[PDB]
Amino acid sequence: IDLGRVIGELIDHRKLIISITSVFTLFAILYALLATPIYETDALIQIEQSAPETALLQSRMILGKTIDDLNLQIQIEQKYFPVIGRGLARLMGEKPGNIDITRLYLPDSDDISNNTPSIILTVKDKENYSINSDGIQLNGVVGTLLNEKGISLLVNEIDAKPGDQFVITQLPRLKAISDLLKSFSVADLGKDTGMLTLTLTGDNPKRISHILDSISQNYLAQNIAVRIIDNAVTDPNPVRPKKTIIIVIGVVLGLIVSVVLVLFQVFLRRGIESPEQLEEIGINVYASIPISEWDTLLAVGNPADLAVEAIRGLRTSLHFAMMEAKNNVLMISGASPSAGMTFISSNLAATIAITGKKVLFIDADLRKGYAHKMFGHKNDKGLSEFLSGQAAAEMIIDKVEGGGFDYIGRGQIPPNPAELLMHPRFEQLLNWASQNYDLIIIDTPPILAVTDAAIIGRYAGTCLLVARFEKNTVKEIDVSMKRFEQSGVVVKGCILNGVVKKASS
Amino acid sequence: IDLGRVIGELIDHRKLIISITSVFTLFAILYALLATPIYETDALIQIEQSAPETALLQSRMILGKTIDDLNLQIQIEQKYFPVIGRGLARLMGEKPGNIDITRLYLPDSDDISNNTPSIILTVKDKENYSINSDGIQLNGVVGTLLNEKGISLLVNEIDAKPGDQFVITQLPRLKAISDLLKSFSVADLGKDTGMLTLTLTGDNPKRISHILDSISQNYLAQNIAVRIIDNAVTDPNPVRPKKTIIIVIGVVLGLIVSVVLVLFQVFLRRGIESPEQLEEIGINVYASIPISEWDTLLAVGNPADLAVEAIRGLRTSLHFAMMEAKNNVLMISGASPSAGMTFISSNLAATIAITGKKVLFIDADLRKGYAHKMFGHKNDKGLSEFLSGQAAAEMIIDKVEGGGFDYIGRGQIPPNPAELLMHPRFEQLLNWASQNYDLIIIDTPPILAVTDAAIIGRYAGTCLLVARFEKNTVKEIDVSMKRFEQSGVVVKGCILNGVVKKASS
Amino acid sequence: IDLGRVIGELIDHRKLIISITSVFTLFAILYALLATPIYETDALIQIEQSAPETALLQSRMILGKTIDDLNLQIQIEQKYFPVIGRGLARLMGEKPGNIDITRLYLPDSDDISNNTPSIILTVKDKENYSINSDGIQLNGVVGTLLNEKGISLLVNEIDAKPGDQFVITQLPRLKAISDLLKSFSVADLGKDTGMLTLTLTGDNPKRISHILDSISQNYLAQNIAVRIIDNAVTDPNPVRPKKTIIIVIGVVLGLIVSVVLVLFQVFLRRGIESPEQLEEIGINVYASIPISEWDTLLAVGNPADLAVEAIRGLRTSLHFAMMEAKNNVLMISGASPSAGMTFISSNLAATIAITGKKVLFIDADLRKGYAHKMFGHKNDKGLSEFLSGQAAAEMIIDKVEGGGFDYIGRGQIPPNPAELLMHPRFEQLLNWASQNYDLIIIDTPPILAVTDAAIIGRYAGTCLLVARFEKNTVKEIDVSMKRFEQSGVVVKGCILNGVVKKASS
Ligand SMILES: Nc1ncnc2c1ncn2[C@@H]1O[C@H](COP(=O)(O)OP(=O)(O)O)[C@@H](O)[C@H]1O
Ligand SMILES: Nc1ncnc2c1ncn2[C@@H]1O[C@H](COP(=O)(O)OP(=O)(O)O)[C@@H](O)[C@H]1O
Ligand SMILES: Nc1ncnc2c1ncn2[C@@H]1O[C@H](COP(=O)(O)OP(=O)(O)O)[C@@H](O)[C@H]1O
Ligand SMILES: [Mg+2]
Ligand SMILES: [Mg+2]
Ligand SMILES: [Mg+2]
Repeated sequence: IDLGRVIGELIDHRKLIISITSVFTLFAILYALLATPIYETDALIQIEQSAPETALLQSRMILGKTIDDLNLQIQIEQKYFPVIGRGLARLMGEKPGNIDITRLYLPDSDDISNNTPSIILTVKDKENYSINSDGIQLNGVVGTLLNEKGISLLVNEIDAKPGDQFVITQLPRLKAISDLLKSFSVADLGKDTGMLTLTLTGDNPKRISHILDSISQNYLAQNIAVRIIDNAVTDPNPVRPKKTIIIVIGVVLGLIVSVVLVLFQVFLRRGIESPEQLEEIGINVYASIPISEWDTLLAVGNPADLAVEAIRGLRTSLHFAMMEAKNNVLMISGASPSAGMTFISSNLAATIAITGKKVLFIDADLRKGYAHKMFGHKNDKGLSEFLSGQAAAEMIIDKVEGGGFDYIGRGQIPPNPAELLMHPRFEQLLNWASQNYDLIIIDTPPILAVTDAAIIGRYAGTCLLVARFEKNTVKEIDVSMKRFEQSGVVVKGCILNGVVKKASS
Repeated sequence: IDLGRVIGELIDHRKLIISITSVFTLFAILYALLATPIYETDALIQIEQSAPETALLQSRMILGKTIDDLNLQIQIEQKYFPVIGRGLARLMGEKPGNIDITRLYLPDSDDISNNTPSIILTVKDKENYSINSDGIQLNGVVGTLLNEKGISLLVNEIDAKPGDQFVITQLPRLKAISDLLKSFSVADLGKDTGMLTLTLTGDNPKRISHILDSISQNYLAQNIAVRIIDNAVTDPNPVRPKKTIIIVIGVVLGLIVSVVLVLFQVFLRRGIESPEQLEEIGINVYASIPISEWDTLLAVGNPADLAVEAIRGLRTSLHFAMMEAKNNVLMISGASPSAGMTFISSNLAATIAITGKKVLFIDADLRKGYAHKMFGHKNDKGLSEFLSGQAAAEMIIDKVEGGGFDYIGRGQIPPNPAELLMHPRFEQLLNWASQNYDLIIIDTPPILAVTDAAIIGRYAGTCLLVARFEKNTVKEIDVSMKRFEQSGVVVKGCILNGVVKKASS
Repeated sequence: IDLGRVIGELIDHRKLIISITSVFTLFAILYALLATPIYETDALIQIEQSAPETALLQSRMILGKTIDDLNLQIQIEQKYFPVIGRGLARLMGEKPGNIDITRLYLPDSDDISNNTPSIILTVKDKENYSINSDGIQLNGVVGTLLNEKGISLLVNEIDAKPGDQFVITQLPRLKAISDLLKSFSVADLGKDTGMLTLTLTGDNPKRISHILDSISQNYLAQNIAVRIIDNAVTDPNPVRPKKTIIIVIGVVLGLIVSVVLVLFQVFLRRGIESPEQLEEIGINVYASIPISEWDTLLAVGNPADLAVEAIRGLRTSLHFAMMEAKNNVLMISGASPSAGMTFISSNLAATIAITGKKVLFIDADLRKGYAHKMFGHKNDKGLSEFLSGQAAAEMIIDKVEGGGFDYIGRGQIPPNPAELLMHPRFEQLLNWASQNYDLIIIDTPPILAVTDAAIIGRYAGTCLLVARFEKNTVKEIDVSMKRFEQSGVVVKGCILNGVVKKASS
C-alpha cells in the first residue's frame, strides 16, 4: 500500500467521515451540557496514627449519627418526566425548588423487592399540596402535620412554582449510609502527619457542606468522649462532568470509528475500479462511459452530454475495430443484467445513424426487452412472431422517431426463447438485413444468466461485452469471456460503463 | 530516496519555508514582548516536623486572615480595551496607575453565575471620578465615603493620568483564597531541616512582597498562640515569560511545520517532472518548451525568446522526423485543455514560415478555437462553413499579418462538430491543400475530452501530443496514446511544454 | 564507499581544512589568553547537623551583614573601551589600579529600568580627579568629602597612573547580595561530619579572601549569640579559564566542522570526474585536455604546453577516427557555453596546420564569436555577410598570422542566425571549400542553448562534443547527444576539457 491511496480514500469518503464525526460530537456536547453538575466540598482536620481514624470516620456509627441528625433518609427529588428535563430546566435558567421535611413516615409495604416506599407531591400553591402514593389522593397544608391512611408527613417552607412535582422516598437507613459512604473520602495527604482531608461530592453545593460539617462535628464530639482546622467549603466549579475531555474523547472516537468503517469498506470492495484491471487480464477496453446525471434516447434528448461524447469515442474506435470482420453485425452483451447493454446499444445506434449510415437495431432480449417502449412502438409483430413463423421479414421493422435508424422489437414474450433463437429463420433474417443496411446492432440478455447471447454470437461478426463500473468484477468478466469462447464466439473486447470520478484513482 | 533530492526540494521551496518560519518567529516575539511579566518573591523561615506545617501554611485560616488584613478581595485592574493594550503601554514606558481602596461594598446581585459584582471607575482628575456599574452613572470624590444606590466606596490616593479607567471587582472570599493559594508554594529544600522556603508569584513586585510578609507574620503569630530568617524580597528579574526559550520554541516549531508541509506537498505530486518519465514508457519527447514570461504571436513579437529557440529546436527535429511520412500534414493534439496546443502549433507555423516554406494552419478546434483572434480575422467563412457546404475552398483561407503563413479559422461554432469533421469534404480540403503548400499544421481539441482529434488523425501523416509540464501526468499521456492507437492513429511522440527550472532535478 | 576515496578527498581539500582549523584554534587561543582569570578562595569551619547551616550561611542576613561591613555595594571597574582592552593590559604587564571608596551616594534616578546609578571618574593626578555622571562635570580632591549636585563621594588612596578612568556604580543591596550568593558555595565533604568547606570565586585574589573571612566571622558571631579551622586563603592558580581544555575543544571543533563541510561538498558534486563516467554511458572520450595555466593561440605562443601535447594526442586520434567519413568537415560543439569549443577548435586547427595540411577554420557562432579577435582581423565580410548574400566566397577568407591556416569570421551579428544558417549558400560554401582544403573545422554555439549546431551538423562528416571537466554533468552530455541524434546528426564522441589533478582519483 502507499500513502496516496489512503489519502484518496479519505477524500472520497469525506461526507461519511464528516457526518459520523459530527453526530458523535453532537452527542458528546449534549451529554456534557445536560449531565447534572457534581460539586465537591472539602474539610481539613488535625490528628493530635491516622491509619485507624480513616476507618473510624467511615464506620456506620459516625455516618449513622450524621444521617439521623440531618434526616438524610428522606429523599426529595424534583420531578421531570424525560431524561433531559433537568438539564433543560437548568440551561433555561429555571431555579430549582425545595421542601424542608422534618418528619416522614410511609406505610412501609416492605415486600420482597420494593423496600423503599415513595409518594408524589404536587404543589398547588405556596400553602397546600396534593399527595398520591398508589392512586390514593390526599390534600395537605404546610404547617399542620398529616396523619392519614397510614401516612405521616410534616412539610415546611415549600419553595417552587405551583404545578411542580416532587418524589418523596423513605429509603432504608442502611441505603442512606451506603449512599453517603460512596461519595465520602478520607485521605492523609502526608502519610505521616495528623492532617486528614475529608472530601464529599454531591449535586447540592450547600447540602454537602452541611453534611460534611455534621460529619466533622460528630467525629470531634465522639473523640473527646482532634482539631477542626478547615471547616468544609464547596468548590463552586463542578468536578464532573469535565466538558472539554468529554468533547475531545467524543471527537476522537468519531474519527476512529469513521476510519475503521472506511478501511472496512475499502477492504471489502471487489468491483472494477479502472480499465487497467481489465487490461491486466488481456481484455481490450474500447471505451469508458460516464454516468449521465441528466423513455427517451440520451443521444437525442441531450446530444451534447458527456456520455454521448464517450459513445462517439466508442463509435470512432469501432469504425477501426470492425474492419476485416466477416459481416457488419455487432452484438452487445454483458455479464449481469442492468449493466448498460440496451443503453449502450441504442445510443450507439443513434450516434452512428446521425452520420448518414443506415442502421438496424434488433432487440434479441426476448425475455425482458423494453426497446419498443423507448422508441415508440406498435408492439405487434416483433422478433418472436417472426421466429415462430407468424410474421414476415418486412412487417417487423419500424422506425425510431427522434432517431434515424430502424429497429425490430422483441414482440410477445415466448415460452421458449432460447429454442426460438436457434431456428434458421434468425440467420435468414440477419443475412437479408446484411444487404439493406450498413450496420446491424443486436441487444442480448446477459450470458451468466442465460445462453441466448451465445446462440446469437455465432452469426455476429463483432461481439463486445459491457461491464458496469462498480457492480461487476474482473472474475465475472473473465468467466463471461471464457463462456463465450467455449461456445465458439470470439469477444473483441469490453466496454466499461457507469464510470464516476474518484480521488483515489 | 537520496540526500540530493531532499536538499533540492528544500532549495525549491525556500520561499515558503522562510515565510512560515518568519511568521512563527514574529508571533513568538510578539508574545514574548507583550506577555505580562511575573515576578517572584521569596522568604525563609525556620522550624524549631515541617511535614504538617506545609499544610498549615496553605490552610484557609492563614490565607483568609491574610486576605482580610490586606483587603485582597477588592480586585483593581487597569482598563485597556485590546488584548495587547497593557503590553504596548508597558513598552512605551507608560507608568501604570493605582488606587488605594479601603472599603468596597457592591449591591451583590448574586445570580446563578455572576457571583462577582464589578464597577468601572473613570478618573476625571486627581480628586473626583465617575462610577458606572450597569449604566448607572455616579460621581465620587476622594476622601469622603460614598453610600449611594446600594454601593459603598472609599477611594484614597488615586495615581493615574485623567481619563484612565479601572475595573473594580468584589470577588468572593473563597475565590480570593483560591487565587492566593494557586500562586503560593512551600518547600523544605532539605527534606529534614527546619528551613522552609515560601515562594509567591505575582505581577506586582511590591504587593507580592507585602502579601508574603503578611502570610509569614500571621503564621508566626498563630504558632506562638518558628523563626523568620529571611523576610520576603522580590527578584527584580521576572520568572515568566522566559523570552529566549519561547523564541527558540517558535523558530523550531516553524521549521518543523514547514518541513512537514514541504514533505506533504512533495509526496502528493503526480505531474510530469522530466522528459525521462515519459521516455521510460517509450514516448519520444521531441522538445521541451520553457515558460515565456514575456493576442499576438510570440515568434513574432519577441523572435529571440527562449521558448522560440526551443521551438526552432523542435522545427529542426521535425524536419528529420517528418521524412518518409505519407503526406505533409502534421497534427498537434494533447490530453487536457490548456496544455499548449495552439501556442505550439501557431508558433511552430511561424518559425517554419520564416524559413521560406509555404505553411497552412488549420484551426480544427470547432468548439473553443480562438486562432482567428490571434491572427487578425474576418470571422466569416471558417472551417465550419466549408464543412457544412456553405463555402468554397478559397474563401476560407486568410493570411497572418506579422506571420508569413496562411490560416483557416474555425468559423461559427456548429452544433455537431464531430459529425462535421467526418464529412469527406474535410479529406478533399486536405488533399487539395497538400499540393499548394509545403506544410499543413492542424490544431485540435484534446483527446481525453472529445474525439475530434482521432477523426482528424486518420488523414494526418504525423501526429504529436503536447504534455503540460506540471499539470498532466504520465498516466494521462499513456491513456491518450493508447486511445489514439485504438482508433488507428500512430502518435509519433510527445512535446513537453511550460517547463521551469527546478533545483531538485 | 571505500577508505581510499575518503582519504583522497581529505588530501584534496587540505587547504580548506587547515585554514578552518587554524582560524578556530586562533580564536580559542585568543579567548584563553584574553579571558579574565578567576581565582578561588577556600575556608574550613567545624560544626560542633550541617544541613540547616548551609541554608543559614547563604541566607540574606549573613550576606547582607557582610556587604554592609565591606561596602560591596560600591562597584568600581577599571575602564577599557574595547572587549579585549583588559586582557591586553594584563598581558602587557600593566598593573591595575584601585580606589578605596568609603562613602558613595548618587542621586538615585530610579526610573523603570536603570536602578543602578553610575558615574565615571577620570584620574588627573595622585590627588584630584574629575567626575561625570550625565555630562555634568565636577572636580574632586582626595581627602575632603564631596557633597555637590545631589552626589556624595569620599575617595581615599587612588592607585593608578594619571589619565585612567573608573566606572563607579551604586548597585542595589539585593543585587549585591545576589552577586555574592552566585559565586559562594558551601559543602560538607563528608555528608556527616561537622566540617564545612566554604568556597568563593572572584577576579580579585585579595578581595575574595577578605570577603570570605568576613562571611566566616559574621556567621561565627551570629552563632554564639562553630569553629574556624582554616581561615580563607586564595589559590594563586586561577580556576578559570582552563586554557588547555579550551584549546583542545577549539581544535576538535575546527576539525569536525571542516570534515562536515568537506563531506557536504563531496556529496553535492554532480560534474564529470573522470572519462570513465562518460564511457559508462557509451560515449567515446577521444582526449582529456588539462588546464593551461600559461588574444593569442596557445599552440603558437607556447607550442610545448601540456595542453598542446594533449591536443596533438587528439590530432593523431582524429586522423584515425576521421577515416571513412563522408567528407573532410569536422564540427566541434558542446553542451554549455564556455566549455572550450573555440579553444579546442582553434588550437586543433593550429596543430593540424603545422603538419603541412591546408586547414580552414569557420566561426559559425554567429551570436558570440570572437575568433577574429584572436586571429587578427578585418571584421568586414564574415560568414553573416556571405550567408545574407552581400559577399562572395573569396572575400571572407583571411589568414592567421602566427597560425598557418585560413579562417572565416562570423561577421556582423545578424538578427536571424538560425535562419541564415539554413540557407543553401552555406552548403555551397562547404562543398566549395571541401575541394581546396584538407580539413575544415567549424566552431558552433552550444546545443542546449540554441539549435545552430544541429543545422550545421547535417553537412559535417564528423561531430565531436566538448565537455568541461567539473562544470558539465553526464546528464547534460547525454541530453546533448540525444538531441543531436534526434535531428539526424551522429556524434562521434566527446572531448573532456579543463582537467586537473585530483588525489581522489
Ligand atoms: N452510463 C449510464 N448513464 C445513465 N443511465 C444509464 C447508464 N447506463 C445504463 N443506464 C440506465 O440505467 C438502466 C439500466 O441499464 P439497461 O441497459 O437498460 O439494462 P441491461 O444492461 O440489463 O440491458 C437503464 O434505465 C439505463 O437507461
Ligand atoms: N510555454 C508557454 N509560455 C507562455 N505561454 C504559454 C505557453 N504555453 C501555453 N501558453 C499560453 O497559455 C494559454 C493556454 O494555452 P493554449 O495553447 O491556448 O490552450 P490549448 O492547449 O487548450 O489549445 C494560452 O494563452 C498560451 O498563449
Ligand atoms: N584547457 C583550457 N586551458 C586553458 N584555457 C582554456 C581551456 N579551455 C578553455 N579555455 C579558455 O577559457 C575561455 C572559455 O573557453 P571558450 O572555448 O572560449 O568558450 P566556448 O566553449 O563557449 O566556445 C576561453 O578564454 C579559453 O581560452
Ligand atoms: Mg437489456
Ligand atoms: Mg486550443
Ligand atoms: Mg565559442
